[PDB]
Amino acid sequence: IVGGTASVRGEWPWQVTLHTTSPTQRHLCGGSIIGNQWILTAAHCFYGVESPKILRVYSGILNQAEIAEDTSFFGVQEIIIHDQYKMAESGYDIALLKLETTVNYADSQRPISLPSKGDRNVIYTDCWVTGWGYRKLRDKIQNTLQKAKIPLVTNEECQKRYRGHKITHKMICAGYREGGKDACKGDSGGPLSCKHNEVWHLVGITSWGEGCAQRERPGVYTNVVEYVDWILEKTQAV
Amino acid sequence: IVGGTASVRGEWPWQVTLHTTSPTQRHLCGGSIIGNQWILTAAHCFYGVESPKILRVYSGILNQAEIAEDTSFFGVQEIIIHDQYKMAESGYDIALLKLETTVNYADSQRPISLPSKGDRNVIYTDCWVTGWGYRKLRDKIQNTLQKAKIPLVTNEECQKRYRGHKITHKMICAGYREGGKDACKGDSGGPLSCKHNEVWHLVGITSWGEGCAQRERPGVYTNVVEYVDWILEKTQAV
Ligand SMILES: O=c1ccc2cc(Cl)ccc2[nH]1
Ligand SMILES: O=c1ccc2cc(Cl)ccc2[nH]1
Repeated sequence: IVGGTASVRGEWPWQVTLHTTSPTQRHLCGGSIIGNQWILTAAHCFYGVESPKILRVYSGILNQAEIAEDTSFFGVQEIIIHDQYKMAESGYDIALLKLETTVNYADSQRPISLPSKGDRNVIYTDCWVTGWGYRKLRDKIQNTLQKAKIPLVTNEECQKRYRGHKITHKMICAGYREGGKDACKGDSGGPLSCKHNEVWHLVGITSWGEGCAQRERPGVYTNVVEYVDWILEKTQAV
Repeated sequence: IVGGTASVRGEWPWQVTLHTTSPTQRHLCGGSIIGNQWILTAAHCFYGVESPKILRVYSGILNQAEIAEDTSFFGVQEIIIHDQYKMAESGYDIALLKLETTVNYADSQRPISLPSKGDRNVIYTDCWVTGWGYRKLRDKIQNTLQKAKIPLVTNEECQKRYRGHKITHKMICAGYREGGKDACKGDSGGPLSCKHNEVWHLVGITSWGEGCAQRERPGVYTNVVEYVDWILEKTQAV
C-alpha cells in the first residue's frame, strides 16, 4: 500500500495473508474471508502455482513477524479460478480458495459480507484498500498491515485514464487524481472494503494498475458484485 | 553489493550464505569456508541470535532461488564470537561457525586460504567484495551473487574519512574516492578476497560503513591477518 498507515490490530478481520512455501516461505497475495471454508482473492496470484499444497493461509495477522514455523495456518484444498480468466488487465481476476479446515470466527477473524445487487446504485463514500504490499513500485513486503482510504472513480473516468485498455463494468476503479495513495505489488487479491450503513462490504478485489499511486492512474479492482452468482455457484457442495 | 555484477557460478566457491529460519527462513549474512568444519564470518551477524539451531549454511550457491525446503545445508553446532567483540564499529567483528558435519570439497565449494603475516607488506591490487546484499541502502536481498572489484585504501586515508571513529590496525578499508562500489546491508560476514601470485586470500571480512557506496566513505572490513592466531586457537580440538 502506498501512502497508507499502519492498521489497528484486527480492524480488517476478513483480511488474510496468502503465503507460498516454494522455494522458501513468503507472502504471495492478500485475500478475504467470505465463508467458513472460503477465501476470495485474485486469479492472477496463482501464476506458476502448480499445486495448492504449497499454499498457506494466515488469518488474524497484523504483522508478518507473527508468522513463524510454529504459527497455525489454513491449508488449501482447492484453487478455483474463473474459467474466463486470462490476465488481470482483461478482467475476471477472481479466484476462490477452499480451505482444508473451517475457520472458527472470532474478533480477529470473521467473514466480510458480499455486496448486494441492490447496492449497485449505492455511492460508497468510505472505501479502504489494505495489505502488506510495497510502499513503492520497487520495494518489499511490509511487516505491518497498511490501510489507505481511497475514493471510487466512475467507470467513465477510469476509462479515460487507461486509453489502451477496456475498463469493463466487471471492474471498479479507485484513486486520487493527483495519485499518492494506492495498492501496489503484494496487495493483489486483498479487499477493497467499503463501509455502508454500518456494515462492511467486499466491493472490490485488488487487481492491477499502471505503477503504484501515480497521478491519473486509478487502481483497478475486480467488481465483486458482478460475480456474486459465480461465487454462489462455486461455493456449493458437490 | 552496490555497483557490482552477477558472478559466474562457483567463481567464489568459499562464499556461503548464512540463513536464519526464525521466524521464517531468510538470508542473514555472508561467510567464507576456511576449513572442513569452519566458516569465518562477522560477529555482528548474530545480534539477537540466541541459539545456533536456527542457523543454516548453504554452500555452492549462485542464486538464492536454488535454496528450497529440499536443498541440502550445513547445520551449526557452535557459534564462536571474539570475546572482545562489542560492535562492528569498534572492531573485533569476527566469528567462527563450527558446522555439524564436514564439507566435502568440490569445484563449487572449497576453502579460501588465510592471509600470511609475511604478506602484510603485500600491496593487494586485485580485491573483490561479494554477496547477496542490497544494491542500495534501502533495498532487498539479491537473487544472484554479486561481485565488485574494490581498491584497498590505507588506514591513514580511511581514518580521515571516519573522523568520529577509531580506524585501528585490526581493520582494513576499501573503496573508491567517488564511491559507487561497496558492500551493503546483507553482505556482512562475507569475504574481501584478494588474488595474489595466482592464489586467493581472505584479506577481510565485510563489516561496516556509513551508508553504502557513498563518496569518501570506504567500506570497513575486519583485517583477517590480525586474527590468524585467534582462528588457530579457536579451531583446535577440545
Ligand atoms: O504494481 C501494481 C500491482 C498491483 C496494483 C493493484 C492496484 Cl489496485 C493498483 C496498482 C497496482 N500496481
Ligand atoms: O549498511 C551497510 C552495511 C554493511 C556495510 C559493509 C561495508 Cl564493508 C560497507 C558498507 C556497509 N553498509
